Amino acid sequence: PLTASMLASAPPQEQKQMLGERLFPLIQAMHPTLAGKITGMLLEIDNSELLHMLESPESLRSKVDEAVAVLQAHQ
Amino acid sequence: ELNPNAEVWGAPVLH
Repeated sequence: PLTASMLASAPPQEQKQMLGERLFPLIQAMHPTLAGKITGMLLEIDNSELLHMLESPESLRSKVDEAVAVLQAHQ
Repeated sequence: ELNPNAEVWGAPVLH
């Protein structure tokens, strides 16, 4: 269960990994095969926003829907 | 804006 304080103290090089491990299973529940791709897309967003998404299903849904729209337009 | 070319996260490296 991730706070901003715990994430920011981790080495910048492992922060995205910590967020990914938490985001991927949440996304996989919506998109069972596209979860890795969508997670990769979302990981480019600021960590502050990503932390909010982990705690708020509605914010995560809206970002996932945005990634899927983008993928739909690229084949 | 999100990037459609962002890499697949968590894909295992095997042969």
